[PDB]
Amino acid sequence: SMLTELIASNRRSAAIHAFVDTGLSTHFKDGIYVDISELSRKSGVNYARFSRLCDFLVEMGVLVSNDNKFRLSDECHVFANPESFESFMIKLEICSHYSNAWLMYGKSLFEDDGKSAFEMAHGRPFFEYLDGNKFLKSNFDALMTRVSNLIVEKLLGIYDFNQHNRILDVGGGEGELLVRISEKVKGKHYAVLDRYSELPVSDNIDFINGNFLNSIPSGYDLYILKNVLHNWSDSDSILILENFRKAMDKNSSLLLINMVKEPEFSRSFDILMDVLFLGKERSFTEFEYLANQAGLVVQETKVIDQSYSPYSFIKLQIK
Amino acid sequence: SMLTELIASNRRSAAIHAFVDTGLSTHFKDGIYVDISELSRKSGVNYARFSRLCDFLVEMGVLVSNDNKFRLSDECHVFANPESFESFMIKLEICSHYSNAWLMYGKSLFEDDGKSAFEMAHGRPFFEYLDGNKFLKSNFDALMTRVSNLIVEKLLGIYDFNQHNRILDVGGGEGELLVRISEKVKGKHYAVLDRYSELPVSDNIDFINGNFLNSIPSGYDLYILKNVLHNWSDSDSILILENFRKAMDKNSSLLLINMVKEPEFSRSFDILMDVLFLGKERSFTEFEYLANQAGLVVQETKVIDQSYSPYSFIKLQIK
Ligand SMILES: C[S@@+](CC[C@H](N)C(=O)[O-])C[C@H]1O[C@@H](n2cnc3c(N)ncnc32)[C@H](O)[C@@H]1O
Ligand SMILES: C[S@@+](CC[C@H](N)C(=O)[O-])C[C@H]1O[C@@H](n2cnc3c(N)ncnc32)[C@H](O)[C@@H]1O
Ligand SMILES: N[C@@H](Cc1c[nH]c2ccccc12)C(=O)O
Ligand SMILES: N[C@@H](Cc1c[nH]c2ccccc12)C(=O)O
Repeated sequence: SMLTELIASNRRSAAIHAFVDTGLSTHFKDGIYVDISELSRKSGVNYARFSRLCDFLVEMGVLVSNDNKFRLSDECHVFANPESFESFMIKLEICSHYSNAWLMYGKSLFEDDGKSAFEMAHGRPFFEYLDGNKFLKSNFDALMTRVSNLIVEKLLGIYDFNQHNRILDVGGGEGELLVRISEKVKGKHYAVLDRYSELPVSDNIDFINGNFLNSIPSGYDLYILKNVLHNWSDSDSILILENFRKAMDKNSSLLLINMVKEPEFSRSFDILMDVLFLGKERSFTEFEYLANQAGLVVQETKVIDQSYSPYSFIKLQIK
Repeated sequence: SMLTELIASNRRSAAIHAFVDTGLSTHFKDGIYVDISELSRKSGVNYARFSRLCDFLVEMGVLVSNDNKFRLSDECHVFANPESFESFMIKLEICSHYSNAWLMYGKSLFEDDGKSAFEMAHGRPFFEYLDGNKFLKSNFDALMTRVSNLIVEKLLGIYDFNQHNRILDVGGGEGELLVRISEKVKGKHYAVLDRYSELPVSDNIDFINGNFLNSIPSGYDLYILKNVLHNWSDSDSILILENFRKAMDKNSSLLLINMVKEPEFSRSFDILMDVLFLGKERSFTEFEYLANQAGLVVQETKVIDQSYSPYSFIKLQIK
């Protein structure tokens, strides 16, 4: 049935997870065909029961069946690499923490005390909780690192980075975006601001233990705020963009990079942001209103298309 | 993307759950259009955040948008009734117990000690665990009751129940199948065998605390075994069908009713049975092999089509 298989959408995600989180997917490297009997003999996985999983994976378009054997489909080759963006996504998407956060979502919709479904389940807000959970931080930081590495080429092409001298990435995670830009744009001072208990070390990168709710450091002519604002309310978004204006002179520029609400794409991400952060996706026109209210003006607007989502590149300067 | 939204299949199930498990869905009774503002004022649910859920529900085909208002779609009217089969399915499908069972699935595929993913997560096999968990038993028993009520009309039509006098439903749950057949087929002795700590009471129904692994009671000319065999291994399936042969004379008949492996339908159910029970779905030809090995013969075979799954009606008699 249409409705019964919709109610059983969860089974698709769980099947994928069982395949990759075990590391069975890593046996399907370079698009080669795997004999399940030989894999069972090699890995010690149960032939009969794993064969039934492989049949369900073929139905979902993840595996391709031929000569009583299975290979990963062309689009799903990424699952063969455990450090692929898709591999991290599935390990994070379906974990006890996310599931338990989703299970409070219903109850969260009736509370007005600004407590996220995640916080109701786990006792602290997302980032605060990740400070005490290694599994959850590494996989989150690793995921954001991978999506960062993927977008670099498309940024460097559309915008002139050569013009600036002092660049700060605000909430830049492990700093991967700048470390990639530092390789293709040379002889410039690079700084990454994020919440650190222990500073990341790197060759000529300036890692700052900071708080963008309190203040942004002045003395940079380029600022970047990538995939941050969707983790925050409209009010706290204006607070961060205000803290930018206070730190910037008329020469200085801010690159607001973020996933954007395109009507033709799915709202599933918008709901996850509500569950994890009490966040939300926003249209370009909504991002501008927050900037205008904070006293920043839009100089240049570019839409970037990525595998998983469309992005909004917005060049901001003080009014 | 095709792969990223596949990895995020879980979000569809969770969104549905948040809508129904809260009982918000019950405000969409008789296909009427709901004003989210009025619902927020009435129920106390957050307008902004619930409106974003309603937009995602429209995308999934659960809600229909008109005049800045939402009604349940025709196929999803069932969600308005909290005692509908679909409402119970979603409450059971996505719960901590099922999610935690799914999270052991990967690790379960490497163990050979006959421990289900559910058992690895929860410490006992499914039915054994339900003895100590009210939430999980009621919702399970209620779900099986509803699917029982739905199939009655189609059974009574295809098979002559009027010919028999003493009928036993083996593993009949709350007994709902026979209680419905007792209303349309009259003046016959009705017995229901299942695992009971406290016997269900009912007007002229004979509830037996039994164990179909040990033995079936003799002295019945009709036996029914509906939706049981998919919760068990091939070996334990033969044991149950053997226990039938031992209890039956040449006059006696067994109705093996069960969901069947049709190649054109999804394998998601087959994987859930592996996770919950170390069970599996089987083709008619596979069900016959288990019966033939147990020393039973097929007299009459009927395929029944139901909303959620195709069924296999198999009339068995001793060889
Ligand atoms: C959605 S992630 C984006 C990371 C990075 N832009 C990327 O895409 O690789 C948001 C980041 O903001 C950081 N963050 C959260 N609260 C912060 C705060 N108050 N001050 C500074 N950084 C914060 C988190 O640690 C996280 O690395
Ligand atoms: C999948 S449910 C089917 C219930 C019922 N046929 C229906 O569809 O409404 C299987 C039933 O078998 C029962 N059961 C499990 N193990 C049993 C055993 N050893 N002896 C008897 N009944 C058992 C369970 O309690 C459960 O009610
Ligand atoms: N990164 C995934 C979704 C996701 C999972 N966990 C997250 C945490 C933060 C932001 C996004 C996510 C996507 O692109 O769809
Ligand atoms: N009854 C649901 C699936 C389901 C959920 N929990 C179960 C327990 C036992 C058997 C089936 C189920 C269906 O028809 O798809």
